[PDB]
Amino acid sequence: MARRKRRNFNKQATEILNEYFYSHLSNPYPSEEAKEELAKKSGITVSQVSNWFGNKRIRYKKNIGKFQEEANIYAAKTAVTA
DNA sequence: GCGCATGATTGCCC
DNA sequence: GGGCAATCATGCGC
Repeated sequence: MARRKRRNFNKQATEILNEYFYSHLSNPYPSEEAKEELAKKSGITVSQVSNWFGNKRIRYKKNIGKFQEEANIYAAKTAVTA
């Protein structure tokens, strides 16, 4: 296993969490039902979501314009699965 | 054969 | 307290 790096949020959680993340940027933290739906949808646990999300904003500040266009990309696909 | 891609561990933060 | 914030090992691939 080792210390850490990824392993947790699989490719499923990432696609899911980001899409929703780009909706609460100004609030880089899910909600009770959010961490529930997310964690259910993704395959993680509530607390992990708040963990994942927090990191998304950070990485954002690194390549702003990269996340902007993405934000629109993933945004339009928010009506997918629930 | 070492490193390049990605989040997790850790601490700060005004 | 919650959220934000680098820095690194971990993975997987180059």
